[PDB]
Amino acid sequence: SMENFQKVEKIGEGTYGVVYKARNKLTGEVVALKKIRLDTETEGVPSTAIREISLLKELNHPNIVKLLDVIHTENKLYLVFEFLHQDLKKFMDASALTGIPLPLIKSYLFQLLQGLAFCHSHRVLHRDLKPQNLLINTEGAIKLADFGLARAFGVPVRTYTHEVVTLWYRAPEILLGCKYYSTAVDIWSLGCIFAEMVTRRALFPGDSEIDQLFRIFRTLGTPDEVVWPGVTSMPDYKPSFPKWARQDFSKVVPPLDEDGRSLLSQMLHYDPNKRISAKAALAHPFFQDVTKPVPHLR
Amino acid sequence: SPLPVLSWANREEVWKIMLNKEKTYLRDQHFLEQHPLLQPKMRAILLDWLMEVCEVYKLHRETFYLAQDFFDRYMATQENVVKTLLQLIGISSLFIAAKLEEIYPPKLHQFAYVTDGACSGDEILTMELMIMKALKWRLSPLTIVSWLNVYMQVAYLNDLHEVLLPQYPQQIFIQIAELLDLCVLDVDCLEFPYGILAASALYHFSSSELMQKVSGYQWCDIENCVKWMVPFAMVIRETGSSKLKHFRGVADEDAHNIQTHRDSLDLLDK
Repeated sequence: SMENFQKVEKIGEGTYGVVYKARNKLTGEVVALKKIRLDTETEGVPSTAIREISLLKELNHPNIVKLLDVIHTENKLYLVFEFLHQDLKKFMDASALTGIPLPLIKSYLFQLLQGLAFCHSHRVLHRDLKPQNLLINTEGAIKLADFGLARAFGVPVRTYTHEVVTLWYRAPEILLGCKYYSTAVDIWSLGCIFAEMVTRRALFPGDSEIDQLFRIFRTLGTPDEVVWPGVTSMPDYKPSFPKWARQDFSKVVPPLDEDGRSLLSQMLHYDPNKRISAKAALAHPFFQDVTKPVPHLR
Repeated sequence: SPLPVLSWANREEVWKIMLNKEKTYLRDQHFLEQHPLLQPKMRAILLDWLMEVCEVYKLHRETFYLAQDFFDRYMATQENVVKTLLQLIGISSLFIAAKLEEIYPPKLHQFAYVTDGACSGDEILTMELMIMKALKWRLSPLTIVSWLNVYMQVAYLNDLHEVLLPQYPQQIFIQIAELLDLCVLDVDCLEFPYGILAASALYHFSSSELMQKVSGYQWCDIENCVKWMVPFAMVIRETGSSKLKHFRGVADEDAHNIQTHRDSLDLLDK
């Protein structure tokens, strides 16, 4: 329970409560607490908290923020998590004049893809990957955080919540109103994040759904039935969209080599059926000076 | 290894985690021994009523099966429950499940309302917390019907090997689900792994070769279950199967996922 923690600092707030940095009195251990005030809630334990708790109870991985405990202490529900230093947004902003060194960018992407490969193999869509939900420590680790918008997916999927992912990081199959979306949506967000680490500028910083789509179209070229079977039959496709040609990645992401460009290009494939998986991304040559394949059994 | 090569992960890995989650989610066929004042037909009456509320609210089969599972697992952690506490524990398992599973679940006052006065919002609130803490917040099982979902997808797999895009006949799925809904009403189903129940039901509507190809179980994995299922299959076969329904406000491509209710209690006597 709650006696032995003390709140050091308020570090966040959302619809369903407040986040604190907290410290254990003579253990020295620091944690993040999400505090839900149940007396304030009209449907109890918000659906987002039930999902965040249940999902993270079964997702233990070095690159996934650990849920350490859940404490019910009357009128209140506390989720206790490992505390991490900061936020990839804040780290990117602090590094914006200097650049994040390429080897660190590569390390961070590799670790993000390991944590995401893990979610996806356990049938969990994150659905809110953006730099502020990627937490870093002082030892070079990075981790997926804030599973408040995640959900278990079935095989096959069915229609899920449409209002998903922060705009800048939102995949075109969501923006074009597809009946179904899958794991491909999280890879899209990471491909946006990768380029953002490289350029120190958000790749597609839209201010509305249609501006977002047009930003994507102008960079990657307006999709058609050849690159993306079915686009023209999607609920929010319009024949009137302008027909932009794909921009060469040499100009989109100048610091990147051929491997980096190839990876990034596979992460931003229009067609969710062709967009690279987190697992296949790990085997990409970009990560040769990082990793090796495990022996293949037939 | 019923799964195809996956576009999102390692099929060996995915299937193994699926198999292994099935082994952290413990079920107990004799759990009502802990509740001497209860009888198996109370459990079936309770579960049957939940199926009917699900249909009234057009909740998904996955939400009924979550609620069924939370209920059975909760009761195994508990010791002396009385008939009159059942409706609270059941509608509260349903409330958790609907918040987890639905885009727009019924509101708490709607779950109070459907008990016709017997449970208040405040009581459902108290009870969901008791249920979740007692389950140690393990609220992500692979239910009976999710396995049927998996199996049907593989059954109808193309040479374009995408398993995640729904691509099977709505009307046949409904017919196997209706057998499983009968079989969950009998508490001895809990002796067979959820994936076996779903395999055995599909077998009864098809064959051993289909069953085997879509759920990698050999026939001997299934044989015991198949034998137990026999009476239930026959009663269903005798009566004939239901027609796929339309539901107001629900997309037709989602219609087979809506939980339905028939007189399964009558059918359970035979």
